[PDB]
Amino acid sequence: MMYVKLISSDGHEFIVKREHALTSGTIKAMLSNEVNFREIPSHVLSKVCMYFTYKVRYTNSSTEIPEFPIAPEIALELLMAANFLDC
Amino acid sequence: VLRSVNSREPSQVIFCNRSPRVVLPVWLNFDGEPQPYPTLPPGTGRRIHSYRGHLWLFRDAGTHDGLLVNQTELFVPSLNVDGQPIFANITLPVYTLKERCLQVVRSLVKPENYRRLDIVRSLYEDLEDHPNVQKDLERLTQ
Amino acid sequence: MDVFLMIRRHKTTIFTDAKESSTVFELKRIVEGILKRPPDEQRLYKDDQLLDDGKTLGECGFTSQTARPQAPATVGLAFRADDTFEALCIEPFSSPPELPDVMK
Ligand SMILES: Cc1ncsc1-c1ccc([C@H](C)NC(=O)[C@@H]2C[C@@H](O)CN2C(=O)[C@@H](NC(=O)C2(F)CC2)C(C)(C)C)cc1
Repeated sequence: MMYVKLISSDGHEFIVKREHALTSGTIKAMLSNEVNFREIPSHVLSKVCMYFTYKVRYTNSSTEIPEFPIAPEIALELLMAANFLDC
Repeated sequence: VLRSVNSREPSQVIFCNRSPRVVLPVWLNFDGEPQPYPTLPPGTGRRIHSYRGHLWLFRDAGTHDGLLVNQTELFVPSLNVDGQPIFANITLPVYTLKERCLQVVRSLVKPENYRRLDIVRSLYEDLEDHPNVQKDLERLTQ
Repeated sequence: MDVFLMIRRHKTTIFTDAKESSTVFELKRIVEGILKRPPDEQRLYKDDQLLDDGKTLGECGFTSQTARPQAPATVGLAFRADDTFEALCIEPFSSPPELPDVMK
């Protein structure tokens, strides 16, 4: 299993599957096995990684799709990170 | 262009809301105009009478966010085999992380306060671009 | 049945999935392939409780209901420095800013 490491702006190291991170076109460009995000804090990057798992699991599925939770305190920063990463 | 056909052939269907949203069914009449119908609470079902060749789409009754019916955008009632009515599974789609964030931000700040948020002006324009049935209908016509 | 986990130690977080019927040792083998540390040098925790190698993930409270893709369960990891193990330490994530007045 191939993994990549995404480092937040506060030093937190998130290790995710390679195909999970390749769904973001921006991350795919910075990979071509480590990517540093000078602007994305850990409480935002952890939610981004949770979306990768949520997306891969629930795309093309007849099972009932659950709502992706986003706390209001992180909504603005996550939106800016989602805009930058295009996912 | 994108309208229901006046077939006069009845078709029974069950609108089943498998989503945490209040579902607004939308029927496109014979002139292509969208006609709203009574809303569906989350987890509830409604056995309704429609016709073959009619066009249906479903959306969040509160924010007009797009929804999926039978894993697609448009639901067309077909022929009833052995008297068994058709099932219309209304589910949440896998929103992009960007759009999902816009939904949450839209539900928290008033559209007059979109400018008061500290974001890139491109994101401000994305926030005001509310999901509209008329907008998606032009896009659905390829 | 798949469970979705966050294996955390210090400032390291591993996003991965495993079977509810898989064992704690088999999860240690997953960590081994990622962090290059053998299972005899790792200790896995649910909250503050040590996990037994032979017990399944479902027996240790990791189920599909509690370990969802959008909200994965957290598994604490502790390594062994030479002879003795370290204490379980997990760096918390950064704190989000206060709610703006326009949002409140
Ligand atoms: C409670 C609830 N919650 C969610 S929906 C719901 C609900 C409520 C009432 C209904 C009624 C009984 N049914 C229809 O509106 C159908 C469905 C659609 O196909 C258009 N239609 C028509 O009858 C059209 N008439 C014809 O087609 C002809 F007779 C061939 C000329 C018009 C011009 C509109 C009268 C259906 C669902």
